[PDB]
Amino acid sequence: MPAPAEVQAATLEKFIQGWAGWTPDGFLANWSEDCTQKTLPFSSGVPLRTRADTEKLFPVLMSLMSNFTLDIHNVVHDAPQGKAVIYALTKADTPFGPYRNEHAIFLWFNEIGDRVQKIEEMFDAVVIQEFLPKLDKYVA
Amino acid sequence: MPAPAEVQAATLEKFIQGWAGWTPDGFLANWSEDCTQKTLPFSSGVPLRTRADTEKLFPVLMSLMSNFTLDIHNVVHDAPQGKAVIYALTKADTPFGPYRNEHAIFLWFNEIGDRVQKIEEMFDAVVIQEFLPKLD
Ligand SMILES: COC(=O)c1c(O)c(C)cc(O)c1C(=O)c1c(O)cccc1O
Repeated sequence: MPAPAEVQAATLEKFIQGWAGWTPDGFLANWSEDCTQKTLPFSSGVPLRTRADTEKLFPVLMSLMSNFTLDIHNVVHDAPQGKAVIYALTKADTPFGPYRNEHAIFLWFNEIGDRVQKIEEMFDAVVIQEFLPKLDKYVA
Repeated sequence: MPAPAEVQAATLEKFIQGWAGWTPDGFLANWSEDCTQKTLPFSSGVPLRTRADTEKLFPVLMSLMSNFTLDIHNVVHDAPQGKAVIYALTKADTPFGPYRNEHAIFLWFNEIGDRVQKIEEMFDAVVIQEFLPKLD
């Protein structure tokens, strides 16, 4: 069975606050140790990211985006299924100009309800898929 | 104050059936009179579609895509808020070959709970954003 609705809702709130706080350890504190992220659409074939993969990504990214803002546009919470969706808009400044993105992010809670266990995320993945490998993989 | 969960759930199911049926009348049966569709992300600036816009548009669009199949990957229903999200994968055939799309569809039910009153949809919008304008 899913966790109590009230706990799931609190975890959804904390997940958003950890995202808004724009620190690696603050945001990932709300991910379970086994949590995965999957970029949507499936047709893009972007490989699943483990928690470890996201731990390598988020430091250099979050550093590159200054004045990060997170605006929550829609939250849909299905407590009987232990699932939720957020629609969010993000903005930041970068050395190359302003950054904007929007995210339809599907969440599943763990059984206790105090972590997110699975993430599927429809968003513009160009920075992750195209930019980071250049300034990260090849340079190092 | 939203309708009972089972009333909303019946409308959600009807909405999905009307989509899967791939007919304009069947799909629009579950729209409220004032229901609008809005393409996401907002940054794309794709204009809202009214119910009337959709009545005009969907006959030609569904005629272009044959053998339409709808795969429901995820449904998230928030009965206390009268909201739901569907993630769906669509497949069809066209003369230019096979067709695929994927949709994160956000739904709001009307207060009575028997219709969808608002839709915001993140999907690959190239047909409505590139094709139709060029066509006109
Ligand atoms: C005729 O299309 C619909 O019935 C339709 C639809 O029912 C839903 C629920 C979402 C859509 O985005 C569309 C659509 O407009 C569409 C499509 O499904 C495929 C390609 C281009 C499109 O514009």
